[PDB]
Amino acid sequence: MKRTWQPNRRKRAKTHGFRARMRTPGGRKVLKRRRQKGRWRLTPAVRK
Amino acid sequence: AVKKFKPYTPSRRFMTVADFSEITKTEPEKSLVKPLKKTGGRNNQGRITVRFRGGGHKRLYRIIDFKRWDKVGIPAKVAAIEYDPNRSARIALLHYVDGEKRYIIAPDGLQVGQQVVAGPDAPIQVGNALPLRFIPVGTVVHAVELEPKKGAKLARAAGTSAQIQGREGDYVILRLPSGELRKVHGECYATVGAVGNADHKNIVLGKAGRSRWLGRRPHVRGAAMNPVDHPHGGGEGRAPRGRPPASPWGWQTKGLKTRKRRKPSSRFIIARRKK
RNA sequence: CCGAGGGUAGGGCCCGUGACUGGGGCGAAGUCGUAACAAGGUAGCUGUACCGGAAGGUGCGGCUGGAU
RNA sequence: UGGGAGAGGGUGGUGGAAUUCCCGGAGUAGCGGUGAAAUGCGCAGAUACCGGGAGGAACGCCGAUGGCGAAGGCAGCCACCUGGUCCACCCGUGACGCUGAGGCGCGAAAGCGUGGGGAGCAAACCGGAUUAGAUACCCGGGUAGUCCACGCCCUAAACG
RNA sequence: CGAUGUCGGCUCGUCGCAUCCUGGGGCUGAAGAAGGUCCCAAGGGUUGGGCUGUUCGCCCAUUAAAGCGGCACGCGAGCUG
RNA sequence: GAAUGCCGGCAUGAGUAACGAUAAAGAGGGUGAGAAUCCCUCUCGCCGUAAGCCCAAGGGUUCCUACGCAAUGGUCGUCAGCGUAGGGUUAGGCGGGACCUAAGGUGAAGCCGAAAGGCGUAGCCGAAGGGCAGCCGGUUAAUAUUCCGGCCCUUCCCGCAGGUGCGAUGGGGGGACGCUCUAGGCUAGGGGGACCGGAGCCAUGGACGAGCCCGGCCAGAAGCGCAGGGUGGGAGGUAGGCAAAUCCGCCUCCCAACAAGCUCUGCGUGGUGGGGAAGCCCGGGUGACAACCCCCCGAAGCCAGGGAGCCAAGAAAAGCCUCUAAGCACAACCUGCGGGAACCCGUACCGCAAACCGACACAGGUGGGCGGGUGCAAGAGCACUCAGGCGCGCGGGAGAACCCUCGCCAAGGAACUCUGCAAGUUGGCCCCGUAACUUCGGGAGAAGGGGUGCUCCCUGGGGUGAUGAGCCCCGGGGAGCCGCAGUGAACAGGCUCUGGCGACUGUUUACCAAAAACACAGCUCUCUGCGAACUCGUAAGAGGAGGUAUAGGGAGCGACGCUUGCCCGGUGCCGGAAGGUCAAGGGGAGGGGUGCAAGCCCCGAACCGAAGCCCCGGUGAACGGCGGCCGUAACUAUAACGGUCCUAAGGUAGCGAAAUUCCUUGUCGGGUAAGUUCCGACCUGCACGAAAAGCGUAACGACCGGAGCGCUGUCUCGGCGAGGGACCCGGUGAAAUUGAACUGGCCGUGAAGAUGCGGCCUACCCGUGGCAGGACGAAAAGACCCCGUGGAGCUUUACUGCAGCC
RNA sequence: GAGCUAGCCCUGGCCAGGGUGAAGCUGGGGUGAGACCCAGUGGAGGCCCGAACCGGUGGGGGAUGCAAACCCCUCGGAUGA
Ligand SMILES: NCC[C@H](O)C(=O)N[C@@H]1C[C@H](N)[C@@H](O[C@H]2O[C@H](CN)[C@@H](O)[C@H](O)[C@H]2O)[C@H](O)[C@H]1O[C@H]1O[C@H](CO)[C@@H](O)[C@H](N)[C@H]1O
Ligand SMILES: NCC[C@H](O)C(=O)N[C@@H]1C[C@H](N)[C@@H](O[C@H]2O[C@H](CN)[C@@H](O)[C@H](O)[C@H]2O)[C@H](O)[C@H]1O[C@H]1O[C@H](CO)[C@@H](O)[C@H](N)[C@H]1O
Ligand SMILES: [Mg+2]
Ligand SMILES: [Mg+2]
Ligand SMILES: [Mg+2]
Ligand SMILES: [Mg+2]
Ligand SMILES: [Mg+2]
Ligand SMILES: [Mg+2]
Ligand SMILES: [Mg+2]
Ligand SMILES: [Mg+2]
Ligand SMILES: [Mg+2]
Ligand SMILES: [Mg+2]
Ligand SMILES: [Mg+2]
Ligand SMILES: [Mg+2]
Ligand SMILES: [Mg+2]
Ligand SMILES: [Mg+2]
Ligand SMILES: [Mg+2]
Ligand SMILES: [Mg+2]
Ligand SMILES: [Mg+2]
Ligand SMILES: [Mg+2]
Ligand SMILES: [Mg+2]
Ligand SMILES: [Mg+2]
Ligand SMILES: [Mg+2]
Ligand SMILES: [Mg+2]
Ligand SMILES: [Mg+2]
Ligand SMILES: [Mg+2]
Ligand SMILES: [Mg+2]
Ligand SMILES: [Mg+2]
Ligand SMILES: [Mg+2]
Ligand SMILES: [Mg+2]
Ligand SMILES: [Mg+2]
Ligand SMILES: [Mg+2]
Ligand SMILES: [Mg+2]
Ligand SMILES: [Mg+2]
Ligand SMILES: [Mg+2]
Ligand SMILES: [Mg+2]
Ligand SMILES: [Mg+2]
Ligand SMILES: [Mg+2]
Ligand SMILES: [Mg+2]
Ligand SMILES: [Mg+2]
Ligand SMILES: [Mg+2]
Ligand SMILES: [Mg+2]
Ligand SMILES: [Mg+2]
Ligand SMILES: [Mg+2]
Ligand SMILES: [Mg+2]
Ligand SMILES: [Mg+2]
Ligand SMILES: [Mg+2]
Ligand SMILES: [Mg+2]
Ligand SMILES: [Mg+2]
Ligand SMILES: [Mg+2]
Ligand SMILES: [Mg+2]
Ligand SMILES: [Mg+2]
Ligand SMILES: [Mg+2]
Ligand SMILES: [Mg+2]
Ligand SMILES: [Mg+2]
Ligand SMILES: [Mg+2]
Ligand SMILES: [Mg+2]
Ligand SMILES: [Mg+2]
Ligand SMILES: [Mg+2]
Ligand SMILES: [Mg+2]
Ligand SMILES: [Mg+2]
Ligand SMILES: [Mg+2]
Ligand SMILES: [Mg+2]
Ligand SMILES: [Mg+2]
Ligand SMILES: [Mg+2]
Ligand SMILES: [Mg+2]
Ligand SMILES: [Mg+2]
Ligand SMILES: [Mg+2]
Ligand SMILES: [Mg+2]
Ligand SMILES: [Mg+2]
Ligand SMILES: [Mg+2]
Ligand SMILES: [Mg+2]
Ligand SMILES: [Mg+2]
Ligand SMILES: [Mg+2]
Ligand SMILES: [Mg+2]
Ligand SMILES: [Mg+2]
Ligand SMILES: [Mg+2]
Ligand SMILES: [Mg+2]
Ligand SMILES: [Mg+2]
Ligand SMILES: [Mg+2]
Ligand SMILES: [Mg+2]
Ligand SMILES: [Mg+2]
Ligand SMILES: [Mg+2]
Ligand SMILES: [Mg+2]
Ligand SMILES: [Mg+2]
Ligand SMILES: [Mg+2]
Ligand SMILES: [Mg+2]
Ligand SMILES: [Mg+2]
Ligand SMILES: [Mg+2]
Ligand SMILES: [Mg+2]
Ligand SMILES: [Mg+2]
Ligand SMILES: [Mg+2]
Ligand SMILES: [Mg+2]
Ligand SMILES: [Mg+2]
Ligand SMILES: [Mg+2]
Ligand SMILES: [Mg+2]
Ligand SMILES: [Mg+2]
Ligand SMILES: [Mg+2]
Ligand SMILES: [Mg+2]
Ligand SMILES: [Mg+2]
Ligand SMILES: [Mg+2]
Ligand SMILES: [Mg+2]
Ligand SMILES: [Mg+2]
Ligand SMILES: [Mg+2]
Ligand SMILES: [Mg+2]
Ligand SMILES: [Mg+2]
Ligand SMILES: [Mg+2]
Ligand SMILES: [Mg+2]
Ligand SMILES: [Mg+2]
Ligand SMILES: [Mg+2]
Ligand SMILES: [Mg+2]
Ligand SMILES: [Mg+2]
Ligand SMILES: [Mg+2]
Ligand SMILES: [Mg+2]
Ligand SMILES: [Mg+2]
Ligand SMILES: [Mg+2]
Ligand SMILES: [Mg+2]
Ligand SMILES: [Mg+2]
Ligand SMILES: [Mg+2]
Ligand SMILES: [Mg+2]
Ligand SMILES: [Mg+2]
Ligand SMILES: [Mg+2]
Ligand SMILES: [Mg+2]
Ligand SMILES: [Mg+2]
Ligand SMILES: [Mg+2]
Ligand SMILES: [Mg+2]
Ligand SMILES: [Mg+2]
Ligand SMILES: [Mg+2]
Ligand SMILES: [Mg+2]
Ligand SMILES: [Mg+2]
Ligand SMILES: [Mg+2]
Ligand SMILES: [Mg+2]
Ligand SMILES: [Mg+2]
Ligand SMILES: [Mg+2]
Ligand SMILES: [Mg+2]
Ligand SMILES: [Mg+2]
Ligand SMILES: [Mg+2]
Ligand SMILES: [Mg+2]
Ligand SMILES: [Mg+2]
Ligand SMILES: [Mg+2]
Ligand SMILES: [Mg+2]
Ligand SMILES: [Mg+2]
Ligand SMILES: [Mg+2]
Ligand SMILES: [Mg+2]
Ligand SMILES: [Mg+2]
Ligand SMILES: [Mg+2]
Ligand SMILES: [Mg+2]
Ligand SMILES: [Mg+2]
Ligand SMILES: [Mg+2]
Ligand SMILES: [Mg+2]
Ligand SMILES: [Mg+2]
Ligand SMILES: [Mg+2]
Ligand SMILES: [Mg+2]
Ligand SMILES: [Mg+2]
Ligand SMILES: [Mg+2]
Ligand SMILES: [Mg+2]
Ligand SMILES: [Mg+2]
Ligand SMILES: [Mg+2]
Ligand SMILES: [Mg+2]
Ligand SMILES: [Mg+2]
Ligand SMILES: [Mg+2]
Ligand SMILES: [Mg+2]
Ligand SMILES: [Mg+2]
Ligand SMILES: [Mg+2]
Ligand SMILES: [Mg+2]
Ligand SMILES: [Mg+2]
Ligand SMILES: [Mg+2]
Ligand SMILES: [Mg+2]
Ligand SMILES: [Mg+2]
Ligand SMILES: [Mg+2]
Ligand SMILES: [Mg+2]
Ligand SMILES: [Mg+2]
Ligand SMILES: [Mg+2]
Ligand SMILES: [Mg+2]
Ligand SMILES: [Mg+2]
Ligand SMILES: [Mg+2]
Ligand SMILES: [Mg+2]
Ligand SMILES: [Mg+2]
Ligand SMILES: [Mg+2]
Ligand SMILES: [Mg+2]
Ligand SMILES: [Mg+2]
Ligand SMILES: [Mg+2]
Ligand SMILES: [Mg+2]
Ligand SMILES: [Mg+2]
Ligand SMILES: [Mg+2]
Ligand SMILES: [Mg+2]
Ligand SMILES: [Mg+2]
Ligand SMILES: [Mg+2]
Ligand SMILES: [Mg+2]
Ligand SMILES: [Mg+2]
Ligand SMILES: [Mg+2]
Ligand SMILES: [Mg+2]
Ligand SMILES: [Mg+2]
Ligand SMILES: [Mg+2]
Ligand SMILES: [Mg+2]
Ligand SMILES: [Mg+2]
Ligand SMILES: [Mg+2]
Ligand SMILES: [Mg+2]
Ligand SMILES: [Mg+2]
Ligand SMILES: [Mg+2]
Ligand SMILES: [Mg+2]
Ligand SMILES: [Mg+2]
Ligand SMILES: [Mg+2]
Ligand SMILES: [Mg+2]
Ligand SMILES: [Mg+2]
Ligand SMILES: [Mg+2]
Ligand SMILES: [Mg+2]
Ligand SMILES: [Mg+2]
Ligand SMILES: [Mg+2]
Ligand SMILES: [Mg+2]
Ligand SMILES: [Mg+2]
Ligand SMILES: [Mg+2]
Ligand SMILES: [Mg+2]
Ligand SMILES: [Mg+2]
Ligand SMILES: [Mg+2]
Ligand SMILES: [Mg+2]
Ligand SMILES: [Mg+2]
Ligand SMILES: [Mg+2]
Ligand SMILES: [Mg+2]
Ligand SMILES: [Mg+2]
Ligand SMILES: [Mg+2]
Ligand SMILES: [Mg+2]
Ligand SMILES: [Mg+2]
Ligand SMILES: [Mg+2]
Ligand SMILES: [Mg+2]
Ligand SMILES: [Mg+2]
Ligand SMILES: [Mg+2]
Ligand SMILES: [Mg+2]
Ligand SMILES: [Mg+2]
Ligand SMILES: [Mg+2]
Ligand SMILES: [Mg+2]
Ligand SMILES: [Mg+2]
Ligand SMILES: [Mg+2]
Ligand SMILES: [Mg+2]
Ligand SMILES: [Mg+2]
Ligand SMILES: [Mg+2]
Ligand SMILES: [Mg+2]
Ligand SMILES: [Mg+2]
Ligand SMILES: [Mg+2]
Ligand SMILES: [Mg+2]
Ligand SMILES: [Mg+2]
Ligand SMILES: [Mg+2]
């Protein structure tokens, strides 16, 4: 049957992308907490 | 003159469609329509603020003229009578001798090809539009402005009609379609005659589907819900209301008046509505 | 081939019978009231509607086959 | 052909009296009701009186032992549409008449369907009296209905 | 109670005997035939249907008889539900 | 040494289950250390509205080639979507951008909010919608509408020629629209040919034939031809289209109207360029100068913005056209022609799947297009089959019980069982015929029955064409033939009677419930006069609604028919300017502290004083409620009748042992041999009852009852057979579980159910296939029960707050 | 966090074939004119049968599965809410 991951490059970018994060105040805290941990990627990789 | 169907399907037994006997033109005036932004009941938050709405036919809102004092003295011809899906009345297409074209809401009896006009010195004829103070006492009228220059607010549904009871200074006394007795200002315009398509109410939607086409989604009884959803929710098996019948948000719904008490319009209402 | 009739399937009319049920007729001296005949003690009758244990009552109309 | 009477029918419109309700005023201790009362209404200002407003229904006098219609039935007033009918003249057609099983149409009241309307009245129903009882007669309320449009119903002491 | 799956049916049985039948008996208000009652006896046998979830029970038609109980109201790492 | 401890390592179960659709395999020849598994050939089977082909998304080098086989591959491996290395993706016209707007998003103005932020007109963003210029063939191991070849087209820049009041982000037109049905003419596609072209073939009894077998095309500018679409022309006025306007709109007037004309598309033709089979020979080469024609079928595609009908009434904006305005008319724009110019991104491959989503090379999930042939009435159904693609990545044997799937069965035919659960029966088409009842549509495919193939003959109407032939499509009549059987295979209803609930088609607990539940048209009640009520929001602001009482909210009931009774005392709601109570505030009699005192400070009664509550009315399709005991008739029995107590009022109509009846399998009747179910009745209704609606109702139902027929392996009662497993051999190799084990029966005993204690009995050591009585077998720190001053959802006249409202 | 699921919004796409045959229109009858009837044409519908597609009724299998909801037989809807 249909499973829950239906991948989609546009969604994956307008939802979790960098610019989406920088618009919210909550989102900037995401990037801040992820830089602090030193995440290699602050954001899902999606080819576009 | 509402139209029946033979019972060749279960739904066709009771269904009745309009007769459309008074419609001349069958497509809108491309200069006077705009896109109707269907909302489905959601507000600017995206939140349903009006339940059970959505999914009806697409519609083109024909721009209707409710400030007929716009064109005082310029007669117009009644060129057509057309179907507006956005209201219960029919609408009439006016070709003004100005060359201007406008939609108004079609009064009863209005004859395609007749001419109409608006102003203080207008003839007291079906379709004309005068300030209230100049219409004879005892005249049936419609499209009544509530305040002057603010636009026609009262009596606009099929068959509605305010009757003029009398004058009292700057204010005439109207008997609204609800039976309320109100003072409206005499400078408020109004179109003499009653709104047409009175046979509107005698329509039998026939089946569930027809209600959907009107954008009306199914309506589930509070009695069918759970206590989390409704005052009437829950109960093992069936259940009377078990408390004074109430809305989904708590307030009682049998008799409980809701008009704001201190409303300033109170000063201008003579009789609360009848029946 | 047709063919008496046999069989299969489904119908129409009539007769008899049926738990129960509806009123009807009849049967010296059971119970409740008193509707009608006198203006019968609210003039009567009537079609209809609704009501009542029962006769009846009341509404709307109609007749005199109503007295004085 | 020329004349006449008429609440004959259908539509549109409209006038006044009365009742009810509503607003204003003036005013006070009862009003109403009956055989007698009670229910009811009224100092939260009723009834009685005056001005104003809304609405429905039915049309006083004329009115008659009257007129019209096939019957049921038809009554303020105005206009339109329209049926029948009678008199005059003796002009026209020349038996073209009478009745009428079926058919069809009309058909008081009540009653029914869909809208409207709703003042007075009033089945049902409530209450007050009477009474052995009183599912009545009497009194106070009162919902259909009574009115309008459309469509049914087709009954009658539809009787001379 | 860090789990002993709970009615009934089916399948498979196995035991007890306070014996339903069949075998052996005594008494009888046992003429015969057919019964009653008690004793011995568990080897074998102990039907098929209607009804109800039913166990049980009533009923149909038979029968030599249509016995009663135990085995976690025998049996769900056998089935059913 | 224990924590169902934590991390790790290694055991047990065990060479055990399994190795992922039962579409299927066999042999020969190659390569190689090694082959059932890789390569080639022949035979066999499978798919073929796909299991073939082309897009999209997503995947991201998986593509091609060479060398490799440690691991990945459920076995093997020489193979591979694996390892290493090299190659491979070419565009002005395909897609996206430098174009347009949609919802939505964002947001100069503006509004709002403690902060963060929320709104918001324009504007901007936003596509799989609008707009826009490329077709056919060849080429590479691998890209191609991209390279190449042929034939075409678009835009920008500059120049020449001709024409014209040129000029826009502003005005106007247009773009531009739904659903159903559908005409004419085409094309895609297809069938046939005794016509054209072709390597060949004569088999095994016949055939040298009008024999068999293969093929008989594709694109294409101008012009032209057929079919369509769109479109009036002139003049005068003009106050409207937020300036102007010659445009548009409105008015008048003349001419023209199924036409014609101009314009635009489609199809055909068309210079020209391509393609071109079977067969044989080693992807190629030949065939070949290949031929390339005739007839029929024919779209859902095209002409298209076609036509008709309907109600629920069917995007926007740009490109485009037209109008003018500043400006400018040395300009500028239109047309034709010429030269030049024309950027960024994608392009490999997978793409119903071994490459995407499912931890897997996972029987699951995934949108668009093409999807050939014959037959069956049709068809995308079904059976076979083309092109093409596959045999599912463990095999070989054996022919046990048992399990799955499947086939058949004597006589019986539901006797099975909770239940005909399951499986039979029926089955397409044509024809005949078809009941109660009904809302007159239905019920209805009721029921039940006949027919169905092949051959010969005779004949009727249609399409094409031409009116005929040929092709093709519907039929009619007559005579025959064969078998057990003619929808001979495959796909394709068992039917009927009678109740309960629900009107109906619909909706639902994704993953134990599809229902009688929710929804539903329809009925009633109630709120709402519009800055509406109501909803979300602190607000602004939205929805309501660009709606206006024939409208919108809330509530109940739930098509329809006939109906819906009595009670307002209590609760809710509605009404009530009086009375009673009532907080802050007003008032300040009257006291108090302090000071020499003026004063400063504190307490304070009467009285005025809102909502709410009290109080007076109203109100049931508001919440709700609708009695008890005793007596009475000339047989009995039973009470139409009465007496009394109480209530706000004492359940009306209809219904009733019911989806409700405890006693109860009530009693009686029907059905049956037999009926705790069922149907029809009665009525002392434990404990029906009228919009939490009452009683009915044709039709409808994968709902729940009962019955009859048909037919059966459900059953008496089982037997035989097929395949996939189970079994044996080779390859690979799990799991939960496990204190350790050298782990028998009985009778006892024991914490009361002992392999482990006592006594006795029995017992040589170890396996394999089997069965499930025990190991209080596994699994899950019982989900029932209690307990915890443990938690949570829900309720209310429990408490106490708060939003909101007054 | 609505790439699953629920609802709404905007923009597109899909539904083989067969069956029944409403209104209307025409013609005919009918009448004073009507209603009306008959025939033909027409092609309506939360109409019928059935693929795609959307479902998930019953039963069997599966239960350390092919699969953390699958497979087979059967079955509901399939121009509509
Ligand atoms: N004043 C009080 C009346 C009294 O009670 C009385 O007369 N009561 C009447 C008593 C008579 N015995 C009955 O008559 C019948 O019953 C008898 C049995 N006993 C029969 O034998 C007799 O052979 C028969 O005939 C009769 O039925 C009674 O009359 C009543 O019932 C009759 C039937 O409806 C009516 O007609 C009378 N109007 C009504 O009064
Ligand atoms: N009613 C009249 C009696 C008459 O004698 C008759 O034959 N009566 C009955 C006639 C019915 N039509 C039949 O009913 C059944 O069979 C029909 C086929 N024939 C089915 O269509 C029907 O759907 C089914 O329902 C039924 O079979 C007949 O029953 C007869 O046959 C039965 C078994 O043989 C017996 O048990 C009956 N007692 C006996 O009446
Ligand atoms: Mg699913
Ligand atoms: Mg996951
Ligand atoms: Mg998806
Ligand atoms: Mg922001
Ligand atoms: Mg992130
Ligand atoms: Mg119709
Ligand atoms: Mg109309
Ligand atoms: Mg019309
Ligand atoms: Mg426009
Ligand atoms: Mg918004
Ligand atoms: Mg003023
Ligand atoms: Mg509604
Ligand atoms: Mg509703
Ligand atoms: Mg509802
Ligand atoms: Mg519930
Ligand atoms: Mg919630
Ligand atoms: Mg609640
Ligand atoms: Mg409740
Ligand atoms: Mg409930
Ligand atoms: Mg209950
Ligand atoms: Mg208000
Ligand atoms: Mg004979
Ligand atoms: Mg015979
Ligand atoms: Mg028979
Ligand atoms: Mg006697
Ligand atoms: Mg009397
Ligand atoms: Mg008397
Ligand atoms: Mg009397
Ligand atoms: Mg008398
Ligand atoms: Mg009488
Ligand atoms: Mg009585
Ligand atoms: Mg009584
Ligand atoms: Mg009595
Ligand atoms: Mg009487
Ligand atoms: Mg009485
Ligand atoms: Mg009475
Ligand atoms: Mg009278
Ligand atoms: Mg005259
Ligand atoms: Mg005259
Ligand atoms: Mg006073
Ligand atoms: Mg009026
Ligand atoms: Mg007279
Ligand atoms: Mg004279
Ligand atoms: Mg004379
Ligand atoms: Mg004379
Ligand atoms: Mg003469
Ligand atoms: Mg003569
Ligand atoms: Mg003469
Ligand atoms: Mg009458
Ligand atoms: Mg009447
Ligand atoms: Mg009645
Ligand atoms: Mg009405
Ligand atoms: Mg009394
Ligand atoms: Mg007394
Ligand atoms: Mg009494
Ligand atoms: Mg008296
Ligand atoms: Mg009535
Ligand atoms: Mg009379
Ligand atoms: Mg008379
Ligand atoms: Mg326990
Ligand atoms: Mg049994
Ligand atoms: Mg058995
Ligand atoms: Mg034994
Ligand atoms: Mg004993
Ligand atoms: Mg004994
Ligand atoms: Mg003796
Ligand atoms: Mg003897
Ligand atoms: Mg003894
Ligand atoms: Mg023994
Ligand atoms: Mg016993
Ligand atoms: Mg029992
Ligand atoms: Mg018994
Ligand atoms: Mg014996
Ligand atoms: Mg026990
Ligand atoms: Mg037990
Ligand atoms: Mg079990
Ligand atoms: Mg059990
Ligand atoms: Mg079960
Ligand atoms: Mg079960
Ligand atoms: Mg159960
Ligand atoms: Mg320790
Ligand atoms: Mg563990
Ligand atoms: Mg082994
Ligand atoms: Mg083992
Ligand atoms: Mg496999
Ligand atoms: Mg496996
Ligand atoms: Mg296999
Ligand atoms: Mg296979
Ligand atoms: Mg070698
Ligand atoms: Mg293999
Ligand atoms: Mg997708
Ligand atoms: Mg991947
Ligand atoms: Mg490639
Ligand atoms: Mg390897
Ligand atoms: Mg290897
Ligand atoms: Mg190796
Ligand atoms: Mg390997
Ligand atoms: Mg540039
Ligand atoms: Mg844009
Ligand atoms: Mg914003
Ligand atoms: Mg685009
Ligand atoms: Mg392009
Ligand atoms: Mg190479
Ligand atoms: Mg090229
Ligand atoms: Mg110009
Ligand atoms: Mg439009
Ligand atoms: Mg439509
Ligand atoms: Mg072509
Ligand atoms: Mg063909
Ligand atoms: Mg030969
Ligand atoms: Mg030859
Ligand atoms: Mg203007
Ligand atoms: Mg302008
Ligand atoms: Mg302006
Ligand atoms: Mg202007
Ligand atoms: Mg101007
Ligand atoms: Mg002309
Ligand atoms: Mg032309
Ligand atoms: Mg072409
Ligand atoms: Mg050559
Ligand atoms: Mg050559
Ligand atoms: Mg040659
Ligand atoms: Mg299509
Ligand atoms: Mg077409
Ligand atoms: Mg157009
Ligand atoms: Mg200028
Ligand atoms: Mg200038
Ligand atoms: Mg110049
Ligand atoms: Mg030009
Ligand atoms: Mg050039
Ligand atoms: Mg650039
Ligand atoms: Mg880029
Ligand atoms: Mg490529
Ligand atoms: Mg591919
Ligand atoms: Mg593929
Ligand atoms: Mg696909
Ligand atoms: Mg693949
Ligand atoms: Mg995956
Ligand atoms: Mg994978
Ligand atoms: Mg595989
Ligand atoms: Mg797969
Ligand atoms: Mg799906
Ligand atoms: Mg195709
Ligand atoms: Mg064919
Ligand atoms: Mg197709
Ligand atoms: Mg091939
Ligand atoms: Mg392949
Ligand atoms: Mg296999
Ligand atoms: Mg086994
Ligand atoms: Mg058999
Ligand atoms: Mg049989
Ligand atoms: Mg049973
Ligand atoms: Mg059954
Ligand atoms: Mg079955
Ligand atoms: Mg059968
Ligand atoms: Mg019919
Ligand atoms: Mg029929
Ligand atoms: Mg039926
Ligand atoms: Mg049949
Ligand atoms: Mg039937
Ligand atoms: Mg046959
Ligand atoms: Mg054949
Ligand atoms: Mg043959
Ligand atoms: Mg022809
Ligand atoms: Mg023969
Ligand atoms: Mg067949
Ligand atoms: Mg079928
Ligand atoms: Mg039957
Ligand atoms: Mg029952
Ligand atoms: Mg239903
Ligand atoms: Mg239906
Ligand atoms: Mg579920
Ligand atoms: Mg779920
Ligand atoms: Mg269902
Ligand atoms: Mg209803
Ligand atoms: Mg709120
Ligand atoms: Mg606001
Ligand atoms: Mg709006
Ligand atoms: Mg309900
Ligand atoms: Mg009925
Ligand atoms: Mg009473
Ligand atoms: Mg009350
Ligand atoms: Mg009260
Ligand atoms: Mg206080
Ligand atoms: Mg106070
Ligand atoms: Mg107060
Ligand atoms: Mg109620
Ligand atoms: Mg009631
Ligand atoms: Mg007695
Ligand atoms: Mg006596
Ligand atoms: Mg009382
Ligand atoms: Mg009761
Ligand atoms: Mg009652
Ligand atoms: Mg009973
Ligand atoms: Mg009960
Ligand atoms: Mg019984
Ligand atoms: Mg019983
Ligand atoms: Mg039962
Ligand atoms: Mg009782
Ligand atoms: Mg009884
Ligand atoms: Mg009761
Ligand atoms: Mg109720
Ligand atoms: Mg009926
Ligand atoms: Mg029913
Ligand atoms: Mg259904
Ligand atoms: Mg169902
Ligand atoms: Mg068997
Ligand atoms: Mg057995
Ligand atoms: Mg086998
Ligand atoms: Mg073996
Ligand atoms: Mg083995
Ligand atoms: Mg041992
Ligand atoms: Mg012991
Ligand atoms: Mg022991
Ligand atoms: Mg043991
Ligand atoms: Mg073994
Ligand atoms: Mg065991
Ligand atoms: Mg354990
Ligand atoms: Mg255990
Ligand atoms: Mg525990
Ligand atoms: Mg419990
Ligand atoms: Mg405590
Ligand atoms: Mg405690
Ligand atoms: Mg606690
Ligand atoms: Mg979604
Ligand atoms: Mg997605
Ligand atoms: Mg669409
Ligand atoms: Mg398709
Ligand atoms: Mg079709
Ligand atoms: Mg047919
Ligand atoms: Mg036809
Ligand atoms: Mg159709
Ligand atoms: Mg349908
Ligand atoms: Mg299919
Ligand atoms: Mg299933
Ligand atoms: Mg599914
Ligand atoms: Mg289910
Ligand atoms: Mg199973
Ligand atoms: Mg279907
Ligand atoms: Mg729809």
